[PDB]
Amino acid sequence: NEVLLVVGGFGSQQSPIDVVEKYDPKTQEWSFLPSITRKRRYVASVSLHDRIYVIGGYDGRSRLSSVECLDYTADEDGVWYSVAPMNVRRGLAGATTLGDMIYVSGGFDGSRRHTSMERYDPNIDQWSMLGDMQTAREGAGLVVASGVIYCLGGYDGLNILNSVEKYDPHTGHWTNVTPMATKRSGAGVALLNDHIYVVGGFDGTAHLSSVEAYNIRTDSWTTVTSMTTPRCYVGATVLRGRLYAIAGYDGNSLLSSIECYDPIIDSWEVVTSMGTQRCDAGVCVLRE
Amino acid sequence: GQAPGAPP
Ligand code: NA
Repeated sequence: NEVLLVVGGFGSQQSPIDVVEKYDPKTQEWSFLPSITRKRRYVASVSLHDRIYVIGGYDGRSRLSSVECLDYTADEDGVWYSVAPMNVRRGLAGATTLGDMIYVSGGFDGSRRHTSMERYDPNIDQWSMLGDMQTAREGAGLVVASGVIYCLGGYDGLNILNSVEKYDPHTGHWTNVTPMATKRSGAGVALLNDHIYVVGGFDGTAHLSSVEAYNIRTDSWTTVTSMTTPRCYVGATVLRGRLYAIAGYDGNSLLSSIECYDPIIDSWEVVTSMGTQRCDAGVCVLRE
Repeated sequence: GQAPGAPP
């Protein structure tokens, strides 16, 4: 029983917000959870051992290294609490989980984009650094597939990137894989059926509706059916076999909708319009 | 909000 979590981001009020929402795809019901303690946009989120983590971001003054955590208990009325902060302030980082641990890569501290990635273990409540990527990247999503971590595209502060990097646990080093066809920053990323889908983003002149999928077994990219609207700073997650693109910015308006890519139909369906309007929010999946 | 393609 998997539901979708959407946290923080940039709201219609034209500032960072603290709204936490849950979307249940079966019933299509939305509900609010407890708001996070600091308003944060350009923010990342992951779920791990039935706890929600809100990571870094930008409160309208500073890029943040702080981290908030919510125990997703069954008795409701919970409280966010602060946990160990990252080693480095990161707005527009990519985050994922592998095993008992959060991994967070790239981002922006207000001065530089990061090559560094770091990981968190909730049993010791501490962050530690890992290998540096070859290119510093913000707006680059992070996906783990078959024990290998991928950091896709982004923005190095000069160019939007089509390059993709993979992290080899045998070596602790990053190397390049085949790049995407389009350069994208702020695209949504997610793993579905051994493919890494990249949805939307911005290519340096246009907000993108396009989608490509990386076949990990053949190190090759193909074009996937386009989304119903362009979406930049869009989160993407997978849930019972389908891919969801969550809100975002279409180049003109903040979106309140979620469209779902069903590979059975190989096309996108808008499935809800009733979320908060926002972009660069954190998204993750919870079981209940 | 000076991120490439982000809202003003
Ligand atoms: Na508030």
